[PDB]
Amino acid sequence: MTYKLILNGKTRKGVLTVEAVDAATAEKHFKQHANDLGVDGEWTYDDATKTFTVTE
Ligand SMILES: [Cl-]
Ligand SMILES: [Cl-]
Ligand SMILES: [Zn+2]
Ligand SMILES: [Zn+2]
Repeated sequence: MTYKLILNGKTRKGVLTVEAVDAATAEKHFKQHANDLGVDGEWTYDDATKTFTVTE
């Protein structure tokens, strides 16, 4: 499935997507991105849109 990431960092914002066999695979992918970009925050998921948000 294709999953989305909304970046709501204090300094750094965007929307990334990733196709992954399951949500856990996509989400580990997306956490790696927030980590490497220097965005650390609270995470929440919206099942109906397959969209994670990270809010710093
Ligand atoms: Cl797919
Ligand atoms: Cl990506
Ligand atoms: Zn897929
Ligand atoms: Zn990626």
